[PDB]
Amino acid sequence: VSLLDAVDRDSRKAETSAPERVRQISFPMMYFKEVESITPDEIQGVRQPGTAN
Amino acid sequence: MLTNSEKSRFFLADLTGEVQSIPNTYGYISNLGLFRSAPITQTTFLMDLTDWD
Repeated sequence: VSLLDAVDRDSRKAETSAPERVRQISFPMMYFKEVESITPDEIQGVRQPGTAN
Repeated sequence: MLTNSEKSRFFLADLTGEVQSIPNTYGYISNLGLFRSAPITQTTFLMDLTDWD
């Protein structure tokens, strides 16, 4: 918006406003991945850390 | 029955009992009962012999 400028009375004149604006946009996204595995060699004969036998 | 492995503090191994050896003791003559006990109160004892023809 903008301020109106005074104009003469007998001489009919006027003022008008400008139109509006529009745009558009886009977004990508991020991807994450993780992998893990279990093997029998991790269990065979391994003592429990907190206890004996 | 498990115990610590031969070369690691974190691994377990089993213990299969025990094997024992005992020396031989014959004791054959003692079982015949040939000898008769004869306790005495002193440190030496005497005996008498006799005969005729």
